Amino acid sequence: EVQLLESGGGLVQPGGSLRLSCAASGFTFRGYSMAWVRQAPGKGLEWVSTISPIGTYTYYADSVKGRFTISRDNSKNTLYLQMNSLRAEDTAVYYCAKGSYSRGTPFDYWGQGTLVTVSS
Amino acid sequence: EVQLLESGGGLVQPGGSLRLSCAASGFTFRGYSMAWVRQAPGKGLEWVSTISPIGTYTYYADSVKGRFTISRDNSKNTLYLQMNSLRAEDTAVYYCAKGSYSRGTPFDYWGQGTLVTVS
Repeated sequence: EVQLLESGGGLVQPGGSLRLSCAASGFTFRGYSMAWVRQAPGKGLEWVSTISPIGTYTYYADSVKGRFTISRDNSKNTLYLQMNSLRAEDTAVYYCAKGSYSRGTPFDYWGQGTLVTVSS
Repeated sequence: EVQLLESGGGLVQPGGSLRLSCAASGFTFRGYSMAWVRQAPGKGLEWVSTISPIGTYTYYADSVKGRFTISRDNSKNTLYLQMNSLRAEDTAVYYCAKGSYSRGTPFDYWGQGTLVTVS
């Protein structure tokens, strides 16, 4: 019943822009921190950004500061990642992540992934 | 250098049992928590269970607590998931995932997945 539905990936040249979206079902956004993580080809998962439940606080990996913006719309149950000044090294599958209050993990649900290709 | 390979998936009758395993390479296995996550048809990834480095602590999603048991054998770099009383809701690709101590990533690698269908 819990679902995180991603969209927005695509193919761009360096300097391009994309907006990822993550629509949620089966829980209400307001209660939870949300995050974006990404897996670059042949690498391990890397954290991108986290946003607090009401959006008061946002956090960014050093590699995306000033270029990416996380935001959320709690009445829409949707999480966003605005990606500007895209770099080849941003090429990755991007996942949204639902914050959790369980002691077994700080995030207990992830989207299905959307591919971001920055090339040429 | 991290690599994870799940085994044991298959077709299971409703109410049946199945044991999955996960073999790991490229890291000191006993140094990390490990987890199972699963992807049902049409959905994203759902956290299933976590086990601590030596197995002292285990944690479960509410919908599998009790009928699932996570365990590990650190000398063989292997993680296990015993699944009992399986139901249609459990149909999914099951992945094992390596824990991480890095900011914002509780897990940093996960495996190829093994498919379990309950019907």
